[PDB]
Amino acid sequence: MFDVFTRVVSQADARGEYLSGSQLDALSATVAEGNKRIDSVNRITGNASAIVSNAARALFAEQPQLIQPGGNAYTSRRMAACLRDMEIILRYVTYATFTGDASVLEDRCLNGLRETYVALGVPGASVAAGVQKMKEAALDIVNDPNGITRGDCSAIVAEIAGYFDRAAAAVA
Amino acid sequence: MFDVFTRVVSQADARGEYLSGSQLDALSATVAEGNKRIDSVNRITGNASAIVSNAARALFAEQPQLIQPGGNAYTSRRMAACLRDMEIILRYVTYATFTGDASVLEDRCLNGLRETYVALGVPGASVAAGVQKMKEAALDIVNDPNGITRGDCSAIVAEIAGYFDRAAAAVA
Amino acid sequence: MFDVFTRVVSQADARGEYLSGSQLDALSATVAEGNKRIDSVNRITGNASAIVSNAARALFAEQPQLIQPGGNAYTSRRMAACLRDMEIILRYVTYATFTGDASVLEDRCLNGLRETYVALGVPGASVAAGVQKMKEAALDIVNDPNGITRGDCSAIVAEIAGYFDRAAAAVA
Amino acid sequence: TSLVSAQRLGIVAVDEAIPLELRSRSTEEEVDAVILAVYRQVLGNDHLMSQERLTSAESLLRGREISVRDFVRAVALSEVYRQKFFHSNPQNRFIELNYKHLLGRAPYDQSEIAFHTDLYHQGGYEAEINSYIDSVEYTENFGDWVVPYFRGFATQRNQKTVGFSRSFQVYRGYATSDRSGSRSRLTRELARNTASPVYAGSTAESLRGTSAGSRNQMYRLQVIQGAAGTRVRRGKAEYLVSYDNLSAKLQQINRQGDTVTMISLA
Amino acid sequence: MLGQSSLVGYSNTQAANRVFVYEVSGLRQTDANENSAHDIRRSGSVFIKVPYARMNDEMRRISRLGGTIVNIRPY
Amino acid sequence: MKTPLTEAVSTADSQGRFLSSTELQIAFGRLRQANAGLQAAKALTDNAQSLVNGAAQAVYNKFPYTTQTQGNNFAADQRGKDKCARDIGYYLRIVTYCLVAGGTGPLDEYLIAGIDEINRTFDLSPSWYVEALKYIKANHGLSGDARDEANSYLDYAINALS
Amino acid sequence: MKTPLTEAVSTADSQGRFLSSTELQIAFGRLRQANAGLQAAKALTDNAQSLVNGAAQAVYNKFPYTTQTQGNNFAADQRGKDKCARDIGYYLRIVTYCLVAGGTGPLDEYLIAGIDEINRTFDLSPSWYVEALKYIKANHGLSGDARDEANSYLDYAINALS
Amino acid sequence: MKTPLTEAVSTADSQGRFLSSTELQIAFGRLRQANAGLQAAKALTDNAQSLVNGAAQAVYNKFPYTTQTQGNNFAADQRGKDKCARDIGYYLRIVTYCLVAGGTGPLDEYLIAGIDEINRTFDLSPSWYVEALKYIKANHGLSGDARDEANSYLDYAINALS
Amino acid sequence: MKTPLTEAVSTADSQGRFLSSTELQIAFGRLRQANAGLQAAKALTDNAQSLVNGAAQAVYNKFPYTTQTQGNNFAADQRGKDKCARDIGYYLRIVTYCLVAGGTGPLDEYLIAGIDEINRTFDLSPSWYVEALKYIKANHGLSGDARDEANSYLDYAINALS
Ligand SMILES: *[C@@H](C)[C@H]1/C(=C/c2[nH]c(/C=C3N=C(/C=C4\NC(=O)C(CC)=C4C)C(C)=C\3CCC(=O)O)c(CCC(=O)O)c2C)NC(=O)[C@@H]1C
Ligand SMILES: *[C@@H](C)[C@H]1/C(=C/c2[nH]c(/C=C3N=C(/C=C4\NC(=O)C(CC)=C4C)C(C)=C\3CCC(=O)O)c(CCC(=O)O)c2C)NC(=O)[C@@H]1C
Ligand SMILES: *[C@H](C)[C@H]1/C(=C/c2[nH]c(/C=C3N=C(/C=C4\NC(=O)C(CC)=C4C)C(C)=C\3CCC(=O)O)c(CCC(=O)O)c2C)NC(=O)[C@@H]1C
Ligand SMILES: *[C@H](C)[C@H]1/C(=C/c2[nH]c(/C=C3N=C(/C=C4\NC(=O)C(CC)=C4C)C(C)=C\3CCC(=O)O)c(CCC(=O)O)c2C)NC(=O)[C@@H]1C
Ligand SMILES: *[C@H](C)[C@H]1/C(=C/c2[nH]c(/C=C3N=C(/C=C4\NC(=O)C(CC)=C4C)C(C)=C\3CCC(=O)O)c(CCC(=O)O)c2C)NC(=O)[C@@H]1C
Ligand SMILES: *[C@H](C)[C@H]1/C(=C/c2[nH]c(/C=C3N=C(/C=C4\NC(=O)C(CC)=C4C)C(C)=C\3CCC(=O)O)c(CCC(=O)O)c2C)NC(=O)[C@@H]1C
Ligand SMILES: *[C@H](C)[C@H]1/C(=C/c2[nH]c(/C=C3N=C(/C=C4\NC(=O)C(CC)=C4C)C(C)=C\3CCC(=O)O)c(CCC(=O)O)c2C)NC(=O)[C@@H]1C
Ligand SMILES: *[C@H](C)[C@H]1/C(=C/c2[nH]c(/C=C3N=C(/C=C4\NC(=O)C(CC)=C4C)C(C)=C\3CCC(=O)O)c(CCC(=O)O)c2C)NC(=O)[C@@H]1C
Ligand SMILES: *[C@H](C)[C@H]1/C(=C/c2[nH]c(/C=C3N=C(/C=C4\NC(=O)C(CC)=C4C)C(C)=C\3CCC(=O)O)c(CCC(=O)O)c2C)NC(=O)[C@@H]1C
Ligand SMILES: *[C@H](C)[C@H]1/C(=C/c2[nH]c(/C=C3N=C(/C=C4\NC(=O)C(CC)=C4C)C(C)=C\3CCC(=O)O)c(CCC(=O)O)c2C)NC(=O)[C@@H]1C
Ligand SMILES: *[C@H](C)[C@H]1/C(=C/c2[nH]c(/C=C3N=C(/C=C4\NC(=O)C(CC)=C4C)C(C)=C\3CCC(=O)O)c(CCC(=O)O)c2C)NC(=O)[C@@H]1C
Ligand SMILES: *[C@H](C)[C@H]1/C(=C/c2[nH]c(/C=C3N=C(/C=C4\NC(=O)C(CC)=C4C)C(C)=C\3CCC(=O)O)c(CCC(=O)O)c2C)NC(=O)[C@@H]1C
Repeated sequence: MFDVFTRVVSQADARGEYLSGSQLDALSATVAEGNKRIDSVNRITGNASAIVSNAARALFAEQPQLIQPGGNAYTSRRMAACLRDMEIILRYVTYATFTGDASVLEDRCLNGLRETYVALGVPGASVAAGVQKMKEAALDIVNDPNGITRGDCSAIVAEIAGYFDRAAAAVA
Repeated sequence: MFDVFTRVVSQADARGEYLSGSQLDALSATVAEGNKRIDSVNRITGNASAIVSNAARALFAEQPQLIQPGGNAYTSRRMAACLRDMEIILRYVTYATFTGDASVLEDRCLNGLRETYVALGVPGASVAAGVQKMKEAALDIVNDPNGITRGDCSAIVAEIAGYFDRAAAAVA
Repeated sequence: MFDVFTRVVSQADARGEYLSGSQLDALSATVAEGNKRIDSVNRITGNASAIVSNAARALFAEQPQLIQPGGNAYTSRRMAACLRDMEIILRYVTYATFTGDASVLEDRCLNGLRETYVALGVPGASVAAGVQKMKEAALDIVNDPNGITRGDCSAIVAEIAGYFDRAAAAVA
Repeated sequence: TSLVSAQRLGIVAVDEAIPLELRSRSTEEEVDAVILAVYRQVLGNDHLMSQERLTSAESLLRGREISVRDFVRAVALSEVYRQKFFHSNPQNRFIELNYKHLLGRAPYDQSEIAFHTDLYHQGGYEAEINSYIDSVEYTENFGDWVVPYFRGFATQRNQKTVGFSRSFQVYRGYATSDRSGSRSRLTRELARNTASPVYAGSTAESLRGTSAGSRNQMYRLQVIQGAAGTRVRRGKAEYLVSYDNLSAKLQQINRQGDTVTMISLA
Repeated sequence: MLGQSSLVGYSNTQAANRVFVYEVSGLRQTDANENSAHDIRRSGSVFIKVPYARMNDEMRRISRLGGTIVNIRPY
Repeated sequence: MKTPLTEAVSTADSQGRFLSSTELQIAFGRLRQANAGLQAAKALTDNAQSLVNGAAQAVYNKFPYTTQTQGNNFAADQRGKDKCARDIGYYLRIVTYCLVAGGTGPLDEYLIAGIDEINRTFDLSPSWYVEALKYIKANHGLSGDARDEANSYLDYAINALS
Repeated sequence: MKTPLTEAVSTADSQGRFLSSTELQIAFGRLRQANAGLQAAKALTDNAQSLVNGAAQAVYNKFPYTTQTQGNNFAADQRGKDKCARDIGYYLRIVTYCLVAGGTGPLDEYLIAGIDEINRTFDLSPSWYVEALKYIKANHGLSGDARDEANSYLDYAINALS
Repeated sequence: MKTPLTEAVSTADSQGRFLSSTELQIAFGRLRQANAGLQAAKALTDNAQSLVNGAAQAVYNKFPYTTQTQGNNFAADQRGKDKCARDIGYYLRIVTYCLVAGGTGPLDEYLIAGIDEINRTFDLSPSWYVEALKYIKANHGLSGDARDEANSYLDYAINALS
Repeated sequence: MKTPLTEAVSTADSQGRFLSSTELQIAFGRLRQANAGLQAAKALTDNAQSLVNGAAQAVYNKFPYTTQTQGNNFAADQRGKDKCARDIGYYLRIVTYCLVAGGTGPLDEYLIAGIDEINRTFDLSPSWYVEALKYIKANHGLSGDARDEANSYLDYAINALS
């Protein structure tokens, strides 16, 4: 597992040299924007149930064959498994946002997820579509300007979007 | 696992439709054969040791190379393993006869047995021949009109014959 | 376990009432001295090895019958276990210092230790003597005025000494 | 533990036990030993009849189809395990047997009793049993290839001290088994988060001299007492009485309303 | 390829009557298994047969220990 | 799925045993119950449309707010009503599957496992489906063994829901 | 104990579940079988002494050496014959217990478990007991469901011994 | 009991190591947050009664059927209204505990664990409590860090119920 | 590596939980410490060569036998001196990594784990490295939060060695 600091540390250790001034300055900039990252993490986890549920409902609306009998999301057990994956993907994206590195997302969630879905017959393209729906919902929530100290969060929104892209491309 | 009822249930649930009149009539006919099916299961079970031991002795009578030193049935552990396997195949055939569906014999005993026997060096052809011998003994015992309300058991014998062929074909 | 806040929380829920103003101000007082608590934990941790080793050397000097052949500290295995028990007690004292509550020290370390030592034959009085030496040492590091901001740490020192007293009472 | 405490506590064989690991390309006798070790420890040292053996599970273990952990799981889920540890036992006793057999330790907390009780109530025996084998504790201690062994007598990381003491309540000796429906010895100890004195091996015996009666046998009566006479100084009490005064001591404890927790030969 | 008889739990769930083979590589010494009593014997491709009902657990276990799930095949 | 025949085989396989007289008695009990189960399923599927429509209407009458307030989880619009009728049809169809199979296995497999977190996720109260199943209990018109077995499955769903 | 009622409750309790229609059908099969099983037990009980003596004589006839060669494991003396008659009486008595209980559970707990170690330690041939069981099966004089249940227990013992 | 200090010790003790600088920063974060949490709990405590009655009224407004339908689970009488007001007060009081504790530990220990069983066996709709929590969010009048931490606890409860 | 961010996420993941307020406070404490850690790392790397050279000389001064004793493990010749300076540089560089990361993680991953077998196999006394770390403590010139965190790492290494 890596965070934003430990990734630079590991690369420096492989080279066997101290962090340069530029890398230290880069991490200082990361710390200066750390408050936005925490607050963005908080806003996604505060609306996690709404994000997962709205994305899933929209997904079955545009892909009715998932919930038709014989569909992969049909029956309660498979439907519950589907929402659980939605929730798991969202949770690990928040982890990656919190740490600032994608290592937690790739090593603990997307590791073998593609071949999990292939082996189970799960339609990973529809999983990716649901993940993109979370992306639009979660990015709108993070970018909501009401009840918060105004600032620019463009960098963290792009980073969160990138984590969502990693998960959607992994399951596809 | 599936039995004769849950098999058509699983097919109907996948199509998301109720069972038609023809399917229910077929299940009713199965119920009308239920006494004969229980008799066949009971007769094979009550002669399980005799079927396995006689078939094994006949299987070693012809094909003597199994029990010569260096053969696969040589040494006590491998002979016990061979005897054990004959009994296991027979036991799962009785399970399949009891349930009216071949899922239990295939999923728990047959699927992966050929590759397992190839990796161990077990001759698949010879164990298939033992299964054929178990077939003939069990079918004679089931088709024994003495000491039972005589009737037409042709349908249940054909099902048992199919299960034995399934075992022999999957192992060879 | 419990920390200084959750202890008040658990008592309030059993009474089924909100924390009063006095309890909230008491916890405000507790978080006002949080920095000294962190300093004391850090200072004991930074010299934990020296604390354990000096206390063991003093204990074996005052009680030579422990390291005498046939003693309970004789042999490397028993000596290693003894030094490990000193380090363990010190570690759990720091845990209780960190949380502001003694629950971690009691529940995990102290509960069952007297019976364990009596069953093992470990002299509880000797362990209690070792804990007093670690206590004496650890308060010297905690109360060391060099290289730290001036202030009154008498309250946290008494709390740490209370935890060490619990440890010594428990073993004997 | 070291020898000097081990002989007193009767845990010498546990201390000198070597973990058994099924390595790759193991011979027939190694699998035989591994299967025997699993039966000994998972079934709590019962005389296992050959008709109760898991012939298919041990066949899969022999043929490298499953791991030692899978074979341990198959034995734990087997109807033999159910009959002798689940179907005639209370739930708290059953899960302490699970802790002893599968993780090699005694329960640490009453929350661990609260867990595996709700888990049973929601997900059945299979989910509850799989909790131990799939746990983090099972993975670092035994992994996929080491037969579980008792660990309660040794200092473990993330262990409570009570575990060592409580270990002697679930491990009664090398020649002991978990065979007879019985209630847990740890119920009150776990619920009230206490520790009981360890009386195992030679630890239970006490000096007799001329104070013991005609047959020179003392009995230790551990009781819970309150004021019902003379002043009571402690809630817990221990009484050492000869055989000839055992009935009288019992009857006067009874008429004071004191609860007897344990009687052992001392 | 045997195993489904003992790997699949005795609960008769049709979903649970499915086992899968996991191919895992690179089982390294990590901070997650510092206190492991047993030692890692192989870091190459190892095959773990996992029933459906435990696939959630096993992959987590693999992911904490640095193992890379390279392939998953129906049994 | 959990059925008399498959459970007998699964527990016999767990013990590595052939099928003894106990399993044969279980099959005899299954045979005794099977004709009523098949006849109950046929009777239920004959007027399944009327039963589902009446059950949906009973839920609407017992819970008028479902047809009035706006919301994804409510049947104020036609989409909600179609989703609701489809759910009742799901419940009734799986109940007929249970009658055919001889146990609550189809309900556990297809409906019961995971229903509560579906209901929590989509804000569907279990009380709605309880009223629907109560209507199905009160208006199926079955008698004898068929009535008792169908009601056991319907009460199983009700008990799982509440 | 391997009996349908204990089996049904064991499966339900292992699942932490109430008794569903699956368990009810198990009880229905047990009820459908119990009277025939009980009168098979009584028919076997009333003819038990003659059956045991006849079974013992059949073993002596098929294996004449057991009545001649000296040895503790044989029936050459009256002591060995009493042991043999007691063993066959044990087989018949636990078979009646199986008929009463409706399953092989009495045979498993009282006789089957560990019988291999017994016949090996005291060098008793299991084939002798198989012959005794075959005589009992051929001479109990039962019919129908009574015959079927009783023969299943006798053949269960025969298969266990071989 | 999830709080920053207890979890730091739980992690360190699970690794059997002394508290390093990682746990010190955990305590530092708890210290930076504690005053805002304490002021949040005091502000909620002083305003608890109006918040509880207003939350109950908001739930009655959004779900009017709760106030005329007869039943043990509804508030059409004074007994139901008392139970409703008490439940919302429990929610509000345990949220203040979380603010005092610095984590969701009071919510997990006292309210969240088992709430699903309770709302189902007494057929209480979790949507009622979601609106009650939403009203408390909209009317607690907190600002800054106190508002952010209190809303996280209220949203934690909401996500648990939804 | 062990750090407040990674440890918080690992604890949350082990419980399968979203990041609650406890984890946010952990991140806040890490942010409160991170700047001082970065200037601490900058000061140590700005003065790395003099600190390493002085640390080697201090080790040689306190343990003069390493300068004249012939052996692979001693620094009598230039090769031993290069190895000694390289080891101290390794210690100093990983401490800066720990300051950057905010935890003892780099020390545990890169240096602490296995250092005992290394010192034993190559006959390196840990007392030499303890003296080198003390020199770095006494001459790093750090003040405030920088010094405190840096000395925590250095004493972590000393306690691990001693
Ligand atoms: C082919 C399989 C053979 C055959 C079978 C056959 N059996 C019956 C009828 C019955 N058989 C039973 C069975 C049992 N009763 C018991 O108590 C037990 C032990 C648990 C068993 C196995 C029963 C209950 C019946 C019904 C009543 C009766 O005795 O008739 C039939 C008759 C038709 C029917 O299916 O009901 C038949 C055809 N007959 C043959 O000729 C084959 C050799
Ligand atoms: C009794 C315990 C001794 C004592 C303590 C004391 N410390 C402070 C102030 C601070 N100490 C810290 C602590 C740390 N900062 C870090 O980065 C690290 C490593 C993670 C630690 C351990 C902090 C942050 C402060 C506040 C700022 C400051 O530098 O002053 C005080 C002053 C009052 C206060 O509570 O802050 C005191 C009293 N002082 C003594 O005299 C005792 C020997
Ligand atoms: C929903 C959007 C889509 C969908 C989902 C779906 N997934 C499964 C099954 C599994 N998903 C996983 C993945 C994980 N489990 C974890 O613990 C983690 C984190 C480490 C991940 C990423 C696994 C392992 C499984 C199988 C095991 C289990 O479900 O317990 C299913 C069920 C598949 C089946 O047939 O049983 C489903 C339905 N399906 C869709 O159609 C959506 C597009
Ligand atoms: C006998 C007719 C033939 C024969 C058999 C033989 N088989 C093995 C070994 C194994 N057989 C199995 C198969 C199963 N085990 C089960 O539990 C089940 C149900 C799931 C089956 C179908 C397995 C797994 C093995 C390997 C483990 C073991 O050896 O016990 C052997 C032994 C091979 C060896 O010892 O290396 C033998 C001899 N051999 C013949 O020649 C006959 C044609
Ligand atoms: C040293 C000051 C004294 C001493 C110590 C000593 N202790 C043991 C053995 C054990 N110590 C414990 C204690 C704990 N284990 C834990 O996990 C915890 C933390 C929660 C504690 C407090 C236990 C349980 C044991 C027994 C198991 C084990 O040894 O691992 C010994 C060894 C006894 C023996 O005979 O082996 C010793 C020597 N002995 C002295 O003489 C000192 C006064
Ligand atoms: C035979 C001379 C007498 C007799 C014996 C008897 N013993 C048991 C049960 C057990 N025996 C042991 C003993 C050991 N197990 C071991 O591993 C060791 C070696 C260290 C020993 C000494 C144990 C632990 C048991 C418990 C049960 C088990 O199955 O292991 C029984 C069984 C009692 C029962 O089934 O209820 C019997 C019958 N009985 C007599 O009548 C003889 C005088
Ligand atoms: C009718 C009683 C009330 C009602 C119905 C309603 N249901 C949904 C949506 C879903 N229904 C289910 C249920 C199942 N799907 C299955 O596969 C099975 C088991 C085989 C069942 C019982 C599910 C999973 C959903 C969500 C996904 C989907 O839409 O298919 C809705 C829509 C809710 C939403 O958020 O879209 C509605 C309206 N609502 C009422 O008001 C009626 C009283
Ligand atoms: C006693 C508390 C009450 C009562 C009972 C009663 N029942 C019967 C008879 C039958 N009941 C059944 C039961 C079922 N059939 C099914 O299919 C199922 C569901 C799977 C069940 C539970 C059956 C099979 C019978 C026999 C046939 C028949 O219905 O007549 C009786 C009659 C006597 C008998 O033992 O058969 C009685 C008395 N009656 C009361 O008044 C009590 C309130
Ligand atoms: C009779 C068919 C043949 C025969 C019998 C014979 N048996 C024994 C000894 C024993 N028989 C048993 C068997 C059981 N005990 C039980 O409790 C049960 C289960 C309910 C059974 C089946 C046992 C345990 C013994 C040994 C102990 C004992 O003496 O009772 C003997 C004597 C052997 C000896 O060495 O004493 C004999 C002679 N002998 C024949 O020749 C017949 C053909
Ligand atoms: C108010 C929003 C709605 C409402 C309330 C209502 N609640 C109950 C009953 C109970 N409420 C609880 C909840 C808790 N108990 C606790 O200990 C805690 C955690 C600290 C909580 C959240 C429980 C357990 C019950 C049942 C037992 C009890 O009565 O106390 C009822 C009565 C239900 C019944 O059957 O008696 C009601 C009416 N009702 C409305 O209409 C509101 C919309
Ligand atoms: C980014 C997508 C949005 C945004 C964020 C933003 N936040 C701040 C500042 C702060 N946010 C916090 C966060 C919390 N305080 C708490 O108590 C908790 C709960 C435990 C949290 C999550 C804090 C502490 C600050 C600093 C103090 C302050 O309130 O200002 C900023 C300002 C810059 C900064 O980094 O401090 C920004 C930009 N702002 C937007 O406009 C986006 C929609
Ligand atoms: C200096 C304090 C004293 C000294 C040094 C010395 N060290 C070695 C050899 C080794 N030192 C290490 C240490 C590390 N390598 C790492 O990767 C790290 C962590 C990042 C550390 C701390 C190792 C592994 C070796 C052996 C392999 C190697 O040579 O690099 C030597 C040489 C010993 C030998 O046998 O060649 C020496 C001389 N010796 C003194 O006298 C100084 C006081």
